[PDB]
Amino acid sequence: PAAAQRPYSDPSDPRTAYFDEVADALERSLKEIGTPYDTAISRVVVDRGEITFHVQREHLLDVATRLRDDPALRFELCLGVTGVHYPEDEGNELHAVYALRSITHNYEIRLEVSCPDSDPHIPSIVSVYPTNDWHEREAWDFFGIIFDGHPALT
Ligand SMILES: [Co+2]
Repeated sequence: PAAAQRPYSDPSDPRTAYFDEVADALERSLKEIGTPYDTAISRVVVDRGEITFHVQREHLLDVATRLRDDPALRFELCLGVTGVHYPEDEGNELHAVYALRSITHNYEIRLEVSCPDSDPHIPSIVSVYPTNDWHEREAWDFFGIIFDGHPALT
């Protein structure tokens, strides 16, 4: 899907109300720890009332940490990663989709990290969200995405 254009929030779809605010807050958190938003997030997509931040694997662990700990984000719930494979998407054929939810601020977003079949590694985020352990494990079983740092790999 094509890159969403600002504003991500749309008046006629309440479901998107907080998208621009969440996006801003995420840019701010990463600047604060010395990471340009554009270097960490490659693309934002808005489809059927859901926002997806396409995150670079290199920076997934930091983004996740910032999403959980920053008071302006506070995503406590990690619904569980899901794998998706695109044979025609050369160099980025293995994707992982993470639905996250913030009860505090009443937000919902998705992260989406990809990696090539030639180097199928995405960092585990069990350190941040323990719940994600089995989901990463299942993503590995079916797709072959190696979740570096996963408890089972020590
Ligand atoms: Co493949």
